[PDB]
Amino acid sequence: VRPWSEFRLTPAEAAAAAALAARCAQRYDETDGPEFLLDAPVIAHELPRRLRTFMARARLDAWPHALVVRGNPVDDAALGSTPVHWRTARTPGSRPLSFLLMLYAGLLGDVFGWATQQDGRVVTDVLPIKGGEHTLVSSSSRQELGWHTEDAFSPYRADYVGLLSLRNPDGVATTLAGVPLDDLDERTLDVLFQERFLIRPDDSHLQVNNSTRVEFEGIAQAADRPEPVAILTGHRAAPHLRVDGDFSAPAEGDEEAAAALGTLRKLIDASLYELVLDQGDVAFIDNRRAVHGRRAFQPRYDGRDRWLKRINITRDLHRSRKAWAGDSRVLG
Ligand SMILES: N=C(N)NCC[C@H](O)[C@H](N)C(=O)O
Ligand SMILES: NC(=[NH2+])NCCC[C@H](N)C(=O)O
Ligand SMILES: [Fe+2]
Repeated sequence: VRPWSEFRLTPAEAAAAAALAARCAQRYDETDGPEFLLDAPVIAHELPRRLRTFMARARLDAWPHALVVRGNPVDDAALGSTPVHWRTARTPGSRPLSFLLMLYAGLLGDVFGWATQQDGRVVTDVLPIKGGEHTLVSSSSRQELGWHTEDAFSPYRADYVGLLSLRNPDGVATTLAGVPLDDLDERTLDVLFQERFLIRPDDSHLQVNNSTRVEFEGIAQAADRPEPVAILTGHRAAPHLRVDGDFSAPAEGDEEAAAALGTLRKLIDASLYELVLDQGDVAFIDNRRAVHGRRAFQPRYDGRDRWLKRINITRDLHRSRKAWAGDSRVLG
């Protein structure tokens, strides 16, 4: 038994999916281009039927923290070395796999990026950056990436975060936890449902973590003057979750809120579990049901470091209309 839902491709299914992604990579200039963004969800209809059935059904299940698809082939020789920075990470060897991620994602929802993260790319990169080992972003290594709701600070945060493992030779675990409903007392639960918490943008939205405009103003506003929000929403018997283990704080001087958040931190720490994304595995983490992070690891810096492609997915792009930054697919 697992807290996520898992699908394993047969070799024939995996080869068919790879061939579809390869054909897309031949026919379109880039994954993030307007043309492929529009076409991917319809092209995805040509993926193996058993996979389409899994994605359609598993998304509607009440319980999973993630949907995990195993068994996509990745040839390290074709892939080439792990890039030294996300800027240079759109390598030809990784290009078909980026298209593949986009196709799988298009079965689940509308993909988007952030003006203030990796130059507004929709398909982004997770890899260790030398000098960045002890940061709070996904290019860390030696310091554990603490558990978080992705883009907790924002009302426009993803419903699902997709991760495709290009390589992970040493088996470094992603971490996950759901709401600790078996342990939260009613009074604590009640407080977590009230708008008594602060949650600021994480460091990935800082200018220092993009390349050499206006959307950074909103990040500054969210950091300097966060509005109180709830941590839990929806059904008390199955809440949705919005929290950042580093950055969540109580509203100013609200000691009851503080106690509830402290209790939540302890209970999530105690229930955190591991999911290892081996080479070729894809996970779609349910960003309303679960927090996620990544274990500490010693980076290699020898060309074979752990490397993921990543994508944000919303069920409804129109929900973020306000934040459409001169187009609907890059937000700020
Ligand atoms: N480290 C914490 N607690 N939160 C922010 C980390 C996020 O995963 C961020 N989007 C990143 O990619 O670095
Ligand atoms: N949304 C679009 N305009 N799609 C068509 C773009 C052309 C692309 N090379 C193709 O194979 O179709
Ligand atoms: Fe994350």
